[PDB]
Amino acid sequence: HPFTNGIFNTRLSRTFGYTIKRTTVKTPSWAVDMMRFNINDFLPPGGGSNPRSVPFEYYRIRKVKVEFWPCSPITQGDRGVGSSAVILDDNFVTKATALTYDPYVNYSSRHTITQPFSYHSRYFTPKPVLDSTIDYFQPNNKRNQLWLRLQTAGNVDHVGLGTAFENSIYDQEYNIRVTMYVQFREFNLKDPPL
Amino acid sequence: HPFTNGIFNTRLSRTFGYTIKRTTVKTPSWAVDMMRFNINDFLPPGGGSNPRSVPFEYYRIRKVKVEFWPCSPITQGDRGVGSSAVILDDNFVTKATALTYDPYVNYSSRHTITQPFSYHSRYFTPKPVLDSTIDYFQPNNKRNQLWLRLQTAGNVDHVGLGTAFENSIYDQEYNIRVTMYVQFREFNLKDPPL
Amino acid sequence: HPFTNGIFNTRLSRTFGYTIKRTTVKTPSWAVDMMRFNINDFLPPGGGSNPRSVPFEYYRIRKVKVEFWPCSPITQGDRGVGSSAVILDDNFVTKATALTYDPYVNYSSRHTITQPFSYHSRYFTPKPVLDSTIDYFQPNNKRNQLWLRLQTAGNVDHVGLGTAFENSIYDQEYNIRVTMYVQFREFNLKDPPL
Amino acid sequence: HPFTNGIFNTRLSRTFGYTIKRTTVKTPSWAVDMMRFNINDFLPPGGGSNPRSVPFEYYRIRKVKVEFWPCSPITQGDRGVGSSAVILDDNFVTKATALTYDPYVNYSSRHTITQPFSYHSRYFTPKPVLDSTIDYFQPNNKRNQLWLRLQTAGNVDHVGLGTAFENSIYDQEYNIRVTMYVQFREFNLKDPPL
Amino acid sequence: HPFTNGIFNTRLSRTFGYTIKRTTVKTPSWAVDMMRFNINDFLPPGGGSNPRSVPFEYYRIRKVKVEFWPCSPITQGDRGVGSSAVILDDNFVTKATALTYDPYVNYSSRHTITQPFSYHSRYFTPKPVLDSTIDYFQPNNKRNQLWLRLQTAGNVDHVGLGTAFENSIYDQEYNIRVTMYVQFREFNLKDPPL
Amino acid sequence: HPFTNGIFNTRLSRTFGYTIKRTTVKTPSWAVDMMRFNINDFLPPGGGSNPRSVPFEYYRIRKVKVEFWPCSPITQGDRGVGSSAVILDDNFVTKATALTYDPYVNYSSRHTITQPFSYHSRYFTPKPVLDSTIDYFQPNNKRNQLWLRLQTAGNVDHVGLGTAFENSIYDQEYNIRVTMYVQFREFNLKDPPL
Repeated sequence: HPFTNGIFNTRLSRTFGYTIKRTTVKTPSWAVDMMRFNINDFLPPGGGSNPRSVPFEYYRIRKVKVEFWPCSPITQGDRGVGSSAVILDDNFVTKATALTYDPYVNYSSRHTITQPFSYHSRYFTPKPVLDSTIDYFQPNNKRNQLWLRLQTAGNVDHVGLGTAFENSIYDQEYNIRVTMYVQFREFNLKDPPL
Repeated sequence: HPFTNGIFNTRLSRTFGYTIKRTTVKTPSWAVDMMRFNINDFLPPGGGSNPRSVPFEYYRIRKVKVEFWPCSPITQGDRGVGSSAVILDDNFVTKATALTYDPYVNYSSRHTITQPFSYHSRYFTPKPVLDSTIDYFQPNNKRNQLWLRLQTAGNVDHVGLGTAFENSIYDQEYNIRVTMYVQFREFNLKDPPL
Repeated sequence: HPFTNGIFNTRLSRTFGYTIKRTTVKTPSWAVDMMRFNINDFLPPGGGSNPRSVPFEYYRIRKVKVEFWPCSPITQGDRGVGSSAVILDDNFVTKATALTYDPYVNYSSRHTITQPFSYHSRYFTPKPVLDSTIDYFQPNNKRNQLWLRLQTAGNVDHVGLGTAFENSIYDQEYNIRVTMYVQFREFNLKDPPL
Repeated sequence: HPFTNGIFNTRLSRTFGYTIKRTTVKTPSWAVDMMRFNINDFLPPGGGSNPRSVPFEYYRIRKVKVEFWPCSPITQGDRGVGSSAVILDDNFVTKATALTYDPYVNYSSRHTITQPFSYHSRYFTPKPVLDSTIDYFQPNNKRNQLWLRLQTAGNVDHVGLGTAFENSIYDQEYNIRVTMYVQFREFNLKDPPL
Repeated sequence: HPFTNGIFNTRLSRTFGYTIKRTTVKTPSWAVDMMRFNINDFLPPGGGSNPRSVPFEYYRIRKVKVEFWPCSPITQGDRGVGSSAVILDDNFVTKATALTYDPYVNYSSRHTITQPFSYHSRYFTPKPVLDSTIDYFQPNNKRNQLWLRLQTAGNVDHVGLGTAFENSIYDQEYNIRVTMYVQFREFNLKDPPL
Repeated sequence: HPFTNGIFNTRLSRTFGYTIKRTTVKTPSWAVDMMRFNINDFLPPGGGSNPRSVPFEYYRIRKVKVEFWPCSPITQGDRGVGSSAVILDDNFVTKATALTYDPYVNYSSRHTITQPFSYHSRYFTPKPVLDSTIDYFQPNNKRNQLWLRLQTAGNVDHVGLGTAFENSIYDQEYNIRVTMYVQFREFNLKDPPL
C-alpha cells in the first residue's frame, strides 16, 4: 500500500545575502544578529483549487541546515573569530553592531565561526514558536514531534540560530543558504474538471 | 538520505458519468465504447513558477483502476451481460450503439460485466501511446518501465479499456471512477522570492 | 487456466527467388544486396469481422531464419565466396552489381557464403524499424522485448540481413526461404451471428 | 520446439436470448427444452485461402459452459424451481410447453435451477454426435478423446444440455451464454503472394 | 573468440569555454544555462569508404562526465554558490542572465557548485532524445539500454545537464571538458582495393 | 576501468584471385609461389586528423589465416597434389612455373594441398620482417610479442606462406582470402572542432 502512504520527505532551500559593514573601531567587537525559519519563504503559493505548491495537508520540519558561504577572497586580512548558537526558545541576544564581547561564546550549543573566508554550517532540529509568552518546545523525538497545518501564507516561525561575527576593517559578505528537511503528510490534491 | 530520494508514489482519481440510452430493439445487442487515460484529467495546472500542481519532473503510471459504479436500483429488470477488455495497443473496436454481438467476449483479457446494478472493476498496467502508427508497448516490468516527462497540458494518452454493454429496455447509467497509481520522480519545486 | 492464456507461438514462411546475373568482368567483384522482413508478406488478410488470418491483437518476432537454397547444380564451376551480415539498424551497404571488394567481410556478424551450390542460413533476432531517423533498437532480451500491434497491411519492417555474393561467369540462382518465429498475444476472435 | 507445437487452447463464446412465455395455468407445469452445441456458431468463416477464421486443421471440445443469465428483476414473484441435465447421447425429452411434471428432476446429472432471477450454469465435457442411429460416445478421458476436422460450415453437433423451467404467471427471459473450451491442433495457415 | 566479439568500450572528450559576464546587480542573482551532448562533437567524419572515424555500426553512451575547470585565480573575491542538476527529459529551465533565485537548488539531482575558483563535476547516464513531444527515457539498466546507429553527422542529442551559477562582480570563466564513456558494437570496416 | 583499457582485438580480411595457367607438360611439375602479409592491404587510409581508418597507435598480428577457395568444379579432372609451408624468415623458394618436384613437400611445416576443387587453409602466427639481412624472428609467445607502430602506408611486411601447386592440363583458379587476427593498442582518436 505504497500509494496510500501519505508521507513525503523532501528538502527545500533558499539563498539570501548577509553583510557586515566594515567598522573602524580598534579593539575587538562583535556584530550580533539572528535567524528564524519560516516555510513561507520556501514554498511559493500554488494555483487554482490547490493553494500551495506542494499538495499536502500537514508538515513538520525534521532538520534545518544553515550554511554560510563566504564571499571574501581567501587573501583577505583582519581575520576574526565568532560564534553561532542554537536558540530553541525564540529568545535571541539583542541585535547589535559592535558589542564589546561575543555574547554567544559560552552557550552550550556554540560552534566557532572562522572569518571571513571560511565556510560554516549548523545542522539541527528547529522548534516552532507555539506561544511567544511561554516559549515552550519539545525535546528531540522523531515519533512524538508535533504536526503542523501547511498554510499558504500564515505559517508559524521556526526558531533556531543566533550569531556573533567579529567586526573587521573590511566588509564581510556572505551568501547564506538555508535548507529545511521537511516531512509532509496527507496528500490532498484537488482536481476540478475541464 | 530519505530527503534526497526523488520518488513519490501516489493515487489520483476522477469521476465522470456514462449512460447507455434505452433501446427498443428486441433481440440482444451491445453498446460498444472505449476509454483512454490521460494524466491531464487528473492533474490541474499549477501556479507561478511551478506549472504543475505536483512539483515533479518525471512520472510513469504503474497501475490503473477503472470502477463502474451502477446508478440503477437493484430492482431494475431486463438485466444483461457484457464485457470489458484491456486494450494495450490503442486499437479499439469501433464505437457502436447496437452491435448484434459482444465484440469483446472472446478477448483473452475479457472480464464479464453484470448489468445493470452490479459493480465492475478492472485493475491493470496501461501503456502510453508512443507511436500510433506502429502501436508498440513494453511488457509488464516494473524496473524497466519508461519514464515520461510530466507536462502541464500536452501529456500523452495511456491506453487500456474497451467495453461492450448489452442494451436494455431501460436506461443504464453509471458513475465511472478512474484511479491512476502514479509514480513521480525528481522533485523540482521552484521558489521565487518575495 | 490454459484456455485464458493468450499466448501462441508459431512459425511462418515464404519462399521467393533471387538471381545474380552472370557478369563477364575478370577480377573478383561482389553483388551487394539486402533483406528486410515484414509480417505483411507472411500473413494474408482475413475475412469479415476478423481483418487478419490469425485472430490475435499483438505480436513480436522472436527469431528469423533466412535460408538460401541453391539452384545451381553441384557440378557448376567458377565457384566464389561471399558474406552475409546481420544489420539491426536498417543501414545497409548500398545495393551494387559489382563492388570491387566484399563490403561485409569484416562485419562482426559476418558469416561466410560458399557459392554457388551450397546451402547457407542465418538465424537471429531481427529488430523493428521504430524510427528511421535515429534507428534505435533493443538488446536481445526475451522478457523485455517490445510488443507490436498486428495490423492488416501497414505492419512495420523488421530489419536484419545484408549480403554480398561474389559474381560469376555463370548465373547463380537461389530459392530464398524466410521463416519468422512469431509470438502472438491476446486472442481477439470476433463472432458475428447468422 | 515451442513454435512447432501445433496445439492451441482457447475459449469461444456466443450469447443468445431465451424466453418462457407466461402461462395462466394454475398448478405446477414445466417448459421442456434442450441445447446442442455446434462450433459453426462460434467460428465465422475466414477469407481467401484460409476458409476458417482460426488457421487450424483439427479440433476437439474439451469442455462446455452454459450460463443462464436472468433478465428478470430480483423483485419478481411466482418463483419456481426447475432442472438442467447433461444429455450425452443426443436423446432429449420432447420439447414441451407445460408438462405436468419436471422430466429431468430424477436424472443423475440433474442440477436444480432457481427461477426466475437467479444465475445458473453447467460445466461439462459434451460429446459429438457421431452416429445418430446408435448414439455412442467416449467416456471422459483427455488423452484418448477423438480429434475432429475443423470445417467451414458442416461441423458436427456436440450434444449436452436438457432443461425444464417451471412455468410462471410472468415472462421469464434469459440471456444464455455458451462457452466452448476448444483445443485446436495443426497450424495450417496458407500464405498466397502479393 | 575475442576477435569476433564486436564490442569496444572507449572514452571520448572535448573541451570548450564558458563564461559568465560580470554584472553590477547588487542582490543575489543566477545565470541559468544548460548542456546537451551529441556524439557529433566527439567523432570527426572519417574518409573514403569508412564515413566515420571509428569503424563501428552501433553505439550507446554508458556514462557522461562533465567537468568545470575554473579559470579564475584562487584569490578572486565575491564568491558565490550555485547548482547543477541532471535533466533526463530535455526540459531545461529557460536560459536566463540574472534570475532572482537558483531554479535548480531544489532538484533531487542537484549538486552544489562553489564559485568561482573551484572544480565541479557530474557523472551520470544521459538519455537520448527519442521523441521531444513525449520526452520518454529508460531507467538505468545496462543490459536493456537501447542501441543507436552511429551516424556521420545526424546523430541524436543526449540530454543531461542544467546549471545555475550565481552572478558576480567579476567575470567567471571556465574550461568545460565533457567526456563520454561510449560503448561501440559491430565492427564494420570497409576495405576497398589499391 | 574498461574504457581506459586501450586494447582491441579484431579480424581483417581481403580476397584476391590466383590462377595456375594450364600447361601441356606430361610428367608431374609444380608451380611454386609465395605470400607475404602487409596490413596496408587490410586497412584503408583514414581522413582528416585521423590518418588511419582505425584510431589506434600500435598493433601486432596475433594470427593469420590463409584460405584457398577453389573455383574449379568438383567434376574437374587431372587432379594433383601439392604443398603449403610456413616461412617465417622471408626466405621463399624461387617462384617457378614448372619445377620438376615439389620443393616444399619435406618442410616440417608442410601441409598437403588437394587440387583442384578442394578447400585448403593454414592458420599460424606470421612474423614481421625486421631486418632482411639477418632475418630474425621471435618464438611464439603471446606476452612478449613485439608491438609495431600502425602506419598509414609504410607498414612492414609480415612473412609466412610458401606454396607449390601441381600443374594441370586445365586451369586451376582460386579465390584466396587472407584474414589477419590483429590486436590494436592505444586509442588515439583526434577530434578537431567544427
